[PDB]
Amino acid sequence: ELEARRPFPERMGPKGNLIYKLITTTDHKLIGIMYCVVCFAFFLVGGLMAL
Amino acid sequence: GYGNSLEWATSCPPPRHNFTELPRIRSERPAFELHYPHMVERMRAEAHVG
Amino acid sequence: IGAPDVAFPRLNALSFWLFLFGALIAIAGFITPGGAADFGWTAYSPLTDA
Amino acid sequence: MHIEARLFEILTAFFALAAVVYAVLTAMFATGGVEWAGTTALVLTTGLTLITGTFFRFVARRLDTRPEDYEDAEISDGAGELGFFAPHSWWPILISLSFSTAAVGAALWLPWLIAAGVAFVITSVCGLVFEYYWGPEKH
Amino acid sequence: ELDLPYGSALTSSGRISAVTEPGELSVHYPFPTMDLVVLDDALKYGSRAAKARFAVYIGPLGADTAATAREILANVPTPENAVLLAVSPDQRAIEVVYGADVKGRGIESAAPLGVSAAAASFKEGNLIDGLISAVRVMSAGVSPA
Amino acid sequence: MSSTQDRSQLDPEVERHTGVDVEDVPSAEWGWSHMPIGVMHIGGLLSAAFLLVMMRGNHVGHVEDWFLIGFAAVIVALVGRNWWLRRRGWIR
Amino acid sequence: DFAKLAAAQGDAIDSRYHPSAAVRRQLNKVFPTHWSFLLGEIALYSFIILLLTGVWLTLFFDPSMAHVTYDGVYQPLRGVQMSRAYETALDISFEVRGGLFVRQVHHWAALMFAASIMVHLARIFFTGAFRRPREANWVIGSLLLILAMFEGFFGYSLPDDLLSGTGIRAALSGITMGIPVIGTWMHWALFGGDFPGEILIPRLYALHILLIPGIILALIGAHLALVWFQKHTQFPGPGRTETNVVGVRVMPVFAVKSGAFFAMITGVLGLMGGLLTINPIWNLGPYKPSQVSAGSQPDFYMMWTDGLIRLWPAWEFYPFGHTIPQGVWVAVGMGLVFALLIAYPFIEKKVTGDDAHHNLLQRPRDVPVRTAIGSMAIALYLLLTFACMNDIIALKFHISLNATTWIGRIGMVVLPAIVYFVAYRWAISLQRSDREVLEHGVETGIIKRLPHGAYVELHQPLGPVDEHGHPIPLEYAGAPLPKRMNKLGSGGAPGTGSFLFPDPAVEHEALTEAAHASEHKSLTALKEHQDRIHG
Amino acid sequence: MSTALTHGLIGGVPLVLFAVLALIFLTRKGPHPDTYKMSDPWTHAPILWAAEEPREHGHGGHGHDSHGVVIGGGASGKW
Amino acid sequence: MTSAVGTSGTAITSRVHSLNRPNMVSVGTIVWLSSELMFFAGLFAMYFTARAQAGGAWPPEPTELNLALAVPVTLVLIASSFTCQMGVFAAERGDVFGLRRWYVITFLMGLFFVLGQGYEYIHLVEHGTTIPGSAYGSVFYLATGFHGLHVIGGLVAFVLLLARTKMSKFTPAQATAAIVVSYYWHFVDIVWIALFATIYFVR
Ligand SMILES: CC(C)=CCC/C(C)=C/CC/C(C)=C/CC/C(C)=C/CC/C(C)=C/CC/C(C)=C/CC/C(C)=C/CC/C(C)=C/CC/C(C)=C/CC1=C(C)C(=O)c2ccccc2C1=O
Ligand SMILES: CC(C)=CCC/C(C)=C\CC/C(C)=C/CC/C(C)=C/CC/C(C)=C/CC/C(C)=C/CC/C(C)=C/CC/C(C)=C/CC/C(C)=C\CC1=C(C)C(=O)c2ccccc2C1=O
Ligand SMILES: CCCCCCCCCCCCCCCC(=O)O[C@H](COC(=O)CCCCCCC[C@@H](C)CCCCCCCCC)COP(=O)(O)O[C@H]1[C@H](O)[C@H](O)[C@H](O)[C@@H](O)[C@@H]1O
Ligand SMILES: CCCCCCCC/C=C\CCCCCCCC(=O)OC[C@H](COP(=O)(O)OCCN)OC(=O)CCCCCCCCCCCCCCC
Ligand code: HEM
Repeated sequence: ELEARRPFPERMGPKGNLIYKLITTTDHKLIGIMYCVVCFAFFLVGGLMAL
Repeated sequence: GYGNSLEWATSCPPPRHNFTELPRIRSERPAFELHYPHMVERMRAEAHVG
Repeated sequence: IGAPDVAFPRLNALSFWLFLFGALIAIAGFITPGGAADFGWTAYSPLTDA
Repeated sequence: MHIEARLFEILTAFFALAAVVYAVLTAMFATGGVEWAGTTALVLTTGLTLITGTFFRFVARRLDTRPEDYEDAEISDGAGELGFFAPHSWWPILISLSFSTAAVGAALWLPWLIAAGVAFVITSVCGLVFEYYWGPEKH
Repeated sequence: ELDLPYGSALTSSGRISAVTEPGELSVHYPFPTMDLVVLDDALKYGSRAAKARFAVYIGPLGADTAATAREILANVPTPENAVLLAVSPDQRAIEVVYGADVKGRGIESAAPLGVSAAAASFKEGNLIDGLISAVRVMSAGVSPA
Repeated sequence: MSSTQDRSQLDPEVERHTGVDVEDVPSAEWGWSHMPIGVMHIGGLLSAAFLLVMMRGNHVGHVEDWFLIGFAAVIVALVGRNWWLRRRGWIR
Repeated sequence: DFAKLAAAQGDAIDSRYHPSAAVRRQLNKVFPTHWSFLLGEIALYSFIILLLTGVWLTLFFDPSMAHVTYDGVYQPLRGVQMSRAYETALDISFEVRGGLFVRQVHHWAALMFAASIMVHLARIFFTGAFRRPREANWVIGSLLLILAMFEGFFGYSLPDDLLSGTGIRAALSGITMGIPVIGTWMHWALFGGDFPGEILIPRLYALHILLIPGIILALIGAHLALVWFQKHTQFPGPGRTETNVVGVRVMPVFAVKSGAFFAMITGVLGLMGGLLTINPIWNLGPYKPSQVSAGSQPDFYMMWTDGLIRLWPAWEFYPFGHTIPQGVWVAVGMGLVFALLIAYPFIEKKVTGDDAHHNLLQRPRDVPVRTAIGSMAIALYLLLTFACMNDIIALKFHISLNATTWIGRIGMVVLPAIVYFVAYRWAISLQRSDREVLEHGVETGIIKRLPHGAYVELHQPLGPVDEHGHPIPLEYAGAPLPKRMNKLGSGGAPGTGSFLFPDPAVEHEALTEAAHASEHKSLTALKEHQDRIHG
Repeated sequence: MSTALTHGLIGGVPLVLFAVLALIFLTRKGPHPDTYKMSDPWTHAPILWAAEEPREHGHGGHGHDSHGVVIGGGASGKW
Repeated sequence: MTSAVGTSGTAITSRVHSLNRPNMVSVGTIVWLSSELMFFAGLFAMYFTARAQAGGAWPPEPTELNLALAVPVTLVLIASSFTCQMGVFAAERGDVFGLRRWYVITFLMGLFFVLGQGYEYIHLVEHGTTIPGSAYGSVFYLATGFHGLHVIGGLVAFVLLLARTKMSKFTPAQATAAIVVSYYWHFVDIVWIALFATIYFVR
């Protein structure tokens, strides 16, 4: 009558599971996350210019 | 809570292919109807009052 | 919208990489000795010609 | 696809009106007659939306009311075989890299690099298109 | 049958689509995130050597503590090779249970050691630290099948 | 369906019982999969030291030295972060 | 009567000698049919082309520094003092029919020889074709690569030229003469005196037509004999074990395809010799110490040494009344590079501990640390190679020359680390992809489940399927997995008529049924052999 | 105007504002429940935690069946 | 692997059942072609601005259009569009080889159009007019040569689709691919009709 869950969710994940996804990513969700991270990196790069 | 737009009808990390289910889509708030069935009548009653 | 994926999911992957690499080669103007583009974002005609 | 077609029909109506009024008010009441840039751009964005809306209307008349278009459509109604959505593929990044090579070759006027980039673009587009059609190796 | 007090609905399939009010959380565990992470690290890879599913049950295990421990172990996904450490502070009780596949791998010898570590830490006043210490000791004791 | 499963018995010979595990590197038994972390830490530290040492040279320039400083600093920061996290058990 | 003549000649051969058993062994020898195993054959064929063109070139080349005024046919260099080597190279280019083509295809064959040696080295290193057995084969192959590098170095330096003579002055003279204890002595022994000594080109000609090519031929013979009698290793597969070679026999298939590959490789080399201009020595005036160009690069195989020279940060030491120039740094760097390359298999075995007799290759993904190290080394080599080209890179791609130099300097410690980390994680993620394919089947198009709106990719299991939908996961066997139903029996039977018109339905059905039967027969034969071996 | 003053202002006002806002916000009780004290009664619902450590046949639920609890020992303690 | 978990005879199939639903590939192609229309709109704007700013004699004295070579090429492009539509009909049927024949002759006629455009380019360059030579020359070359690049892209698409049909069995997926390639070719010939009417007749 009770569920066996983890004390905390997996923090990061096993070595070598994302690098190949990014190259071969075809899930819109992962691509959207790649957009957000990469786009935000350009925000910092472009924002540094304003400073 | 009280979310809508059908993206909240799935696990917070969405399953690959976004869904294991789909609720009855009736209005612009499928997830609100899914989570609060009692409001379904209310959302229609007060809709036009504005 | 309740869909599992975008219409052309290899295409949207190409769109991201075109964005990333297209963006980088624009930033690449800085590493050149002259620098990036002098003309403003608008890049008006006479100031932009060779 | 009635609403999908009607959206583009409305856009076509508005853009045609804008193109016509711009052309008239620029042929007369402008310093040098018709602008010939805004006029052409407005005419051909009217053409853009007109092509899209005409195709959507053709499809709407060709197809019976889909569950998606049908209000009061149950999930089971649309439940069935969705088509082939491409799984993981590393050809998009190669296409982007090839087009970036061609683009830098165009920027830095290097005809050799432009040719190499175009060859790589052809190769990578061929790879992407043939990805799910390259039959098993026949030895 | 009744779903959560508010906002949780049974869906077309078995899964229950639940909601939480915007300001509040879902896990509601009464432990620091870092200590929960440390315990998860233990259970996850400090037990990989044991190759036996290590489980922790902080809930109250009343009546016959041994038997309630037996059935909460049964509730573990793979009780065949599993080691469940149950702590009830409402009863100040520890109970460790093991699967049949977890036999003769040093588990039985490690049982008193793990329970002693847990008890020492608890009397010091650290439930989570005691759980981690017990998990570490038991994992060190247990040998892979 | 037109594919046959593969049976492989490669000769094995460290026994992999210490170091990396299949859960972390699925093909741990199939080849060299573990580089000691000390090796990578010392390599990063020596790379940073080499970058800093290249500042001493016959160049009147200064942006070169600043680039060396920045790259050495980020290398040392990464090495320190990794070492600290592993010391504490991959925390924070 | 060709059949009668062949039978009579066979009887004569088997009477004079008795080669029946040995010849049958050679013909029946089985060679794996993997494409990556033709990479060494590329180098072998390029070497053969090099020999054939080099004989022709030696028939016309005159090695000497004896000064001469051209008085030839090439007008832009007339009355200019030049060495006999340069004069006869110009004569080959202009006043000998097909001489320009022969020398161009020779140089292109040299470039392909180096490139294919490099690619073959990559293949063997990444697939682990050197451990326990074949480690000596790797060692002699490393010696062969070094010899090829220096052979090309002496080759493109053979026609005394402005570019190549400048390269000689840099490397052979400066590096040799900077070496602390014996540097000047080695320089004088090699050059018969000061740098422009009147024996350098004759000595290099000897070294390049007879001495070094003789050693290369001997080492290639040893290499091929070792590969022949230490049966070629193979990738893990259905019927492939550590105690068998699955492939095709020498006579019917392997021999014909190897000969055809040789034909195609020499065709590529000839096409490049025709269409692509290589080393226009006529453009590159005769060597004069006072003259120089801006390019000043060696061939791509020595480009990494030149890039090391460029990038290394001008560190010189001055002991008591002595100098230790920066040339010694690059010399020691090259020594370390070659020592590590030659001694890697022994280094790898000392580190890991594996001395087991390995006959089954391992996919580069299956060995993350070694593929990571190889990627790191290739990244460093590419960094050095482009550092040597920083001059033209800066010129064409508008980047300041100092910026390119310092990009190389910083990268040669940053880029190797980045590539190591990326390659390690990439290999592990390829392993993870293989495991996910094993445990879930191949991916396909999405389907919406009937009762509810669940979306499922509708995978296809690669093994026995459990009573319910999910399959029994398979165990990784060191062999590639099909990640596209494309490559399985799915949508692969187009009308077998022609490109423009169909064929009769009876013929098409016969052909496709026969092909399907052949595929079934091959797969069943592999399956039964695998079962017999492992049971 | 007062080059040093302007530099100090642009470098400090952001820092002062950041410090003030951090004192205001980062020093507020978070939504994470406070650590459970041993003295206090255990009010939270039962918490069973599992490692997810080993491989479990196939991910598919069906076919697992219920072989049995198959107990393999015991232990006890009272702090 | 009993038979297959995905009961499909093609590893790749139509992205949605097109009988009851819109063809996603066709929809995307139509939208992208509508965008390429705006690209050519920018080119047309350039040309029309140059025309407006010309001082009466829009084609300068050195330049002289060759209708003798411009009418055959546009007629050949119209014929190519007709043959492409015939190939589309073949693809709608299961006629793999009929589609291949129609698309091969379409590719040949498109290549003939490209070669004719190149010949007219060579003749024009010889007779003075050049991209740097004059504003008319430059706008004309930009417009018509970007269209020629689009035609070359269509030729590449044709050969690539034909290779795909060779390598895999004909299915609704390949039929739709042929349909969208034909949509691109029809768009190319339509923009060519516009460019011809503008450059040559309207001037
Ligand atoms: C030692 C060292 C590496 C110093 C750093 C200098 C350097 C190489 C910088 C990069 C060069 C580039 C890519 C310049 C373009 C501007 C730039 C930096 C843009 C941003 C780069 C970036 C991350 C872009 C994102 C997408 C991406 C990966 C784009 C890459 C684009 C390119 C140029 C790809 C090809 C790489 C390439 C060929 C670089 C030049 C290297 C060489 C040695 C070319 C040799 C070569 C030359 C030089 C000829 O002139 C020539 C003339 C006629 C026929 C043949 C050739 C020929 O083969
Ligand atoms: C203006 C001017 C002078 C122009 C000319 C340029 C010039 C100077 C020279 C080039 C001119 C020439 C002569 C070019 C052609 C070179 C040549 C001999 C090409 C042969 C290819 C050809 C014509 C094939 C025809 C198609 C056909 C029927 C092929 C099957 C029958 C044939 C020819 C089989 C040949 C088999 C073959 C390549 C034997 C090579 C012998 C050698 C050296 C090694 C054999 C060998 C091989 C090949 C391995 O791969 C191997 C792998 C692992 C372990 C051991 C071995 C091993 O021992
Ligand atoms: C199996 C072998 C296959 C090989 C096929 C061979 C291809 C043949 C190419 C075309 C014929 C060559 C004619 C020889 C006459 C000739 O040399 O060709 C020049 C052109 O040259 C250029 O620009 C480049 C033009 C672009 C097209 C050719 C590019 C081919 C490359 C891509 C093939 C090699 C592979 C390289 C891959 C690299 C990519 C890496 C990713 C043309 O004159 P021009 O243009 O005026 O030369 C200027 C001087 O005058 C002036 O001083 C000087 O300043 C310059 O401006 C010079 O250009
Ligand atoms: C472009 C890149 C540069 C070119 C790269 C090519 C050069 C070769 C590459 C890498 C060499 C370094 C490898 C890493 C060495 C590992 C060190 C260690 O800590 O030892 C652990 C091992 C595992 O033992 P285990 O029972 O599995 O226990 C698991 C414990 N966690 O022990 C041992 O057997 C071995 C101990 C001694 C090893 C000595 C190896 C080097 C010999 C001198 C050759 C020069 C090296 C040049 C380095 C660049
Ligand atoms: C073994 C590998 C060999 C390599 C990598 C190699 C490489 C080269 C290269 C790159 C050149 C420059 C050609 C030019 O600049 O036009 C050259 C020249 C030459 N090679 Fe070799 N070669 C090899 C073997 C041989 C052999 C076996 C011979 C004689 C049979 C030979 C004879 C010559 C001659 C005479 C020249 C001078 C041609 C000239 O000055 O244009 N080479 N070599």
